[PDB]
Amino acid sequence: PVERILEAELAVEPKTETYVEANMGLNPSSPNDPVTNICQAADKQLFTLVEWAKRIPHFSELPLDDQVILLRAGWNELLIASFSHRSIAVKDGILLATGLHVHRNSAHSAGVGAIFDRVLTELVSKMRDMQMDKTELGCLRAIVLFNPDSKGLSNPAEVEALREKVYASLEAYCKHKYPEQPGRFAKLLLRLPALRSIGLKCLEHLFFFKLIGDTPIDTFLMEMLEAPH
Amino acid sequence: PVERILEAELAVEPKTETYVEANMGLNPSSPNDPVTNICQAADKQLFTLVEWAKRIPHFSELPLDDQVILLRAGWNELLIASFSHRSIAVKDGILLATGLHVHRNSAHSAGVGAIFDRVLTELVSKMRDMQMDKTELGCLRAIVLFNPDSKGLSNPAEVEALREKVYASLEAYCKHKYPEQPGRFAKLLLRLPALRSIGLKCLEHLFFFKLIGDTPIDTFLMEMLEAP
Amino acid sequence: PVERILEAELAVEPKTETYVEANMGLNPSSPNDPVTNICQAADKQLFTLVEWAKRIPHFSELPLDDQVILLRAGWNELLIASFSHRSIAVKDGILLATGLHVHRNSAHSAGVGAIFDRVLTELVSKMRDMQMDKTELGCLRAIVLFNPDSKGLSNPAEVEALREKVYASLEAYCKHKYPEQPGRFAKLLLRLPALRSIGLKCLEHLFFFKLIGDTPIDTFLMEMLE
Amino acid sequence: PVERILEAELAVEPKTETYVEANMGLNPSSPNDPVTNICQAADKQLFTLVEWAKRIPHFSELPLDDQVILLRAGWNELLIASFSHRSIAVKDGILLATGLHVHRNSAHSAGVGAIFDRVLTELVSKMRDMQMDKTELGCLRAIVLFNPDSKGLSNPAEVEALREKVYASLEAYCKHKYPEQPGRFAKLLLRLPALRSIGLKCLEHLFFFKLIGDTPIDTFLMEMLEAPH
Repeated sequence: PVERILEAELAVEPKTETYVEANMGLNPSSPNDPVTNICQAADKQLFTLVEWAKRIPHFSELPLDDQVILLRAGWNELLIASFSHRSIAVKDGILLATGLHVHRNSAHSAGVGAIFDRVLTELVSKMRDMQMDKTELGCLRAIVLFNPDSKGLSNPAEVEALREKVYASLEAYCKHKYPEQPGRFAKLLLRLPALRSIGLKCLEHLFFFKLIGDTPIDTFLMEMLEAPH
Repeated sequence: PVERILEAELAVEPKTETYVEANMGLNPSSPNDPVTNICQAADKQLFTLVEWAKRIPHFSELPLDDQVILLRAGWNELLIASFSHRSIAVKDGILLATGLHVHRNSAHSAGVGAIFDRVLTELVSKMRDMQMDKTELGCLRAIVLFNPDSKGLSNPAEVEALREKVYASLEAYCKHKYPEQPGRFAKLLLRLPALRSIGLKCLEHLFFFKLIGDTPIDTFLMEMLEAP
Repeated sequence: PVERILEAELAVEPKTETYVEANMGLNPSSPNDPVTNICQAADKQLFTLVEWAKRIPHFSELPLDDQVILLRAGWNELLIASFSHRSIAVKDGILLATGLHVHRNSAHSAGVGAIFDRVLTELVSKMRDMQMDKTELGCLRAIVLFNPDSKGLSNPAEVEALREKVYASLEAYCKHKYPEQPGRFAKLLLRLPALRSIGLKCLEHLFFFKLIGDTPIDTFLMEMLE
Repeated sequence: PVERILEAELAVEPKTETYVEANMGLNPSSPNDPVTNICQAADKQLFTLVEWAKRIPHFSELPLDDQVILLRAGWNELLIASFSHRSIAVKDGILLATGLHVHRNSAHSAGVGAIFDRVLTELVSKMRDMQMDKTELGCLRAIVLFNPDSKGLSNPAEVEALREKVYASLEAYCKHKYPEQPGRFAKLLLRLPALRSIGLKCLEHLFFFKLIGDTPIDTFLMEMLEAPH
């Protein structure tokens, strides 16, 4: 339950060295080729997401096609929830997995300032105000993952049952850990609608593409444009 | 107090005649004019909605500017939650205030079939299976109304405080009305994201406008350039 | 005849009373019911667009259903081309047909300032810098009305021909009235792409609805909540 | 030189070895990991797009930033215009590499049959019936590239002037090649609105991506899920 979901969060997402461009990236790879480079980044990021989902109790016991369904259904929300929580530490933009700080101005220059500000006000500041811990973020994500509304599921009910085991545990965790905050559980769950709407706006705006591709592309462009004809 | 909110939903709880007048045709307004009809409603729904919110404990105690900003940020989801709960008594269809019925066939023909089915499977069907009652519906809508993420409001904190009062009361209501089902509170709260996304999709794809159909457009459009 | 299109332009022109009847209430308005008032305004504006198209040469000679198609296909861009040209008189906002002047920051109302800014820079500001007259505007609108790409048309070629006649007149006019601007014609035509994209944005953000509705609605709401 | 435009257009058009080889499968890359194909094909496309733009008179004499801006603002319409013109060769379809490609069925099963209809109807067919040659096409793309409305440009009027030079030459070209068609010039310019809207629709619905299908997506995820837990 709770302890295995918090271990899932901690397992794939940290290492004081990774937040300094892992696999050497900071000192390796060195941005040069456009689309392939960014496609590799996305691949790396999604995979981390999968390794995490696989550590969620019972996720792997589900039919393979359902696991795929759930992943296509919640990947964007799962991602935004992770970097939003990670960002409570700063009051500017957002911190990425590599510990890199994406400042507010970068996103307004990229043309996604409005959606970026929603992330900041509706998720980051809200998470900061209630000091949402990793156990709690982990549970919300597991809840998002087990989305029984996903289309094509061979057995929505089983997914619904997995969802309830997680939230029944989130509530027990909260009441036991923060008894002085009787409405905390509801509060955590009530950040889900915001995540839902911001999630959709990020897709229509190609938010993730710009986040990992805009720089690599500008660099390649300015490089090729000034290069010898 | 929510039976003053449930009374707010009962002080407008679609009577009897209103349903037999449209679910038959024994209503005036002569169904000859289309524009006149669809607009009579909406204005009526907007009216009921405002009276509803005014009955919500503490709503009127917020600054005026904050009240309208809350009503216009939530009118869409508030309306959707209502006709979804009301359609529980129908299969693969939706019931509006006047007893007007719209079947999923119309939605698909009009191009908004996917969203219409999300309402049926993510909202209606779910409300049906857990037998969500009117009190709980009243609390979810009030929670929706007290949206602290709303842009431009002068005091998000005050709004989220009123929001907490409502969900805390709802939780109490669930624990005592349905003690045998410990996860009912969370379940109710977990329908909210569906409501959020369905709402955005309904706005994006002009849900309501499209349900009207195109023939009523071509009709008086042909009328303007085919006068006599 | 480029004048027959310029005449249809002035007749249906936003007149005077049409602006004083709405930007006032000189028409049993004073405003009471919100949504109904908004639909009436729409109906009103839509109708004038229909009176205009009928005065455009040959439009009424096209099969009824195709006419409807062309109308549904272009109403959005026709209204925008209209208020954008009319907005040339003002300095930082868009002047509507109902006489109502909607400013920038005031319009933005934390909702649709982005596409509102596009109308100013891409359309309004451009029409001013080149000072396109009503005749040129009228022709551009006829060209937009006669859109041969409209889905469903029974006879595209015929609409295409109607379109050609119009821009052939517009080109002639331009070379005659602005002899020093060889490229004025193409410059007029190169505004249509912007018109196209803005038209689509104005549909996903209910630009019109909000533009002629947030006031009646905020009024209503304020009385109700009192 | 309107030739420097057409020459720029001809020196970038796909050969006959990329149309034949891919047609039967005489090309490398070995279709086994169709994750590389789209990225590599993307890199290739972006590369040749820049080469082409640099060959457009006066483009490089523009500010670096403005050069980047215009390319980012138009790459989309620029690509659509090329394949649409390339599709004149295929019977009621779109061309990409492998022999005669996509037809309405694929587009239909992919859920983008309607925008496919627009592409054939508003671009391909129209280009065919009036026989738009490669010189007119090059000029159209250049006009598109020199988009004065692009956001961020340091000096819009400069770009507007470069656009005027291009269309003035296109008009001269039309007058000479088709004297009997006085309205040809206007006709060519009037295809731009279609390009504009079709371009937006292709972006918003990710036309090409969907055309490839969602089975490769399910497969690539499946691969992640089957990775050593």
